Amino acid sequence: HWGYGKHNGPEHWHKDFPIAKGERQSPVDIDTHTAKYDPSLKPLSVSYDQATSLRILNNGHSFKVEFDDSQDKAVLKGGPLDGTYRLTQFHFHWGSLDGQGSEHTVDKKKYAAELHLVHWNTKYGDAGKASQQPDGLAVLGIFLKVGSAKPGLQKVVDVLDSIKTKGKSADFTNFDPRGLLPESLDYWTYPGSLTTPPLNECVTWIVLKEPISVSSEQVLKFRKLNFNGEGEPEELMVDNWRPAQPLKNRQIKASFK
Ligand SMILES: NS(=O)(=O)c1c(F)c(F)cc(F)c1N[C@H]1C=CCc2ccccc21
Ligand SMILES: [Zn+2]
Repeated sequence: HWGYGKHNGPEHWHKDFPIAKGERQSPVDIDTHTAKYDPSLKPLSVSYDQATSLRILNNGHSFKVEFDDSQDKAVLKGGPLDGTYRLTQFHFHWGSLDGQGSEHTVDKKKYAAELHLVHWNTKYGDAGKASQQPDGLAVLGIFLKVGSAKPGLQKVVDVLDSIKTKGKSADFTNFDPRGLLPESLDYWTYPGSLTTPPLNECVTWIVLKEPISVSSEQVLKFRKLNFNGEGEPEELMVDNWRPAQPLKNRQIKASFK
């Protein structure tokens, strides 16, 4: 199936998913000098007070912390968005080395990892229906650099040994995603896509300028995960990032400067 290697990684995805060569693919390099400050953008509103995490899950490509999105709870609005987008899950992409791992880049800089908080536009009723619309999803992307530990991340890291392998899940309740946010909500935004198959062109990307710091020990725990299932040869889950794709007609807008 698809994955991140030589014979099934990103340069192969187009054969099963021809939109991989589409007009609004993600991620992209954010050229900060070219991004246009847009004084009409609004502050983002990230309203995570009542978020209810349910499970954390390893799917063989990443791991994802899930939320109960059956009620008007943890919502993203404002910024570039029209309407209300409800948080459904977050996940990460990361590298084998601290010098790579992010999907987006900033003036060609790669971060050690990238957090994706995925939200769906409530006007489409479900995340699945939302994924068929060109304004269906909004992903808040946050870069991770290696330095001091992020305390709010540790509950996630400490459960990973219980989900080492593809298909494992754990009861993951009362996790507060506010502990994963940097101080500043300054951002870049552009229209793009899922970064994994099926690569749907359904995402408004909102990429925060300010990275969070995680410790070397925290990211080493991500790198102990496996892309295989239990009882299969160990494949470390590392380098699960799609490289930057052509910007094509698009303009990246800045909320700041
Ligand atoms: N970056 S991503 O393509 O993985 C992503 C998006 F860009 C997006 F807009 C919505 C998503 F749900 C996902 N990630 C999930 C895709 C399938 C299930 C799964 C399992 C674990 C981690 C993430 C995801
Ligand atoms: Zn992602």
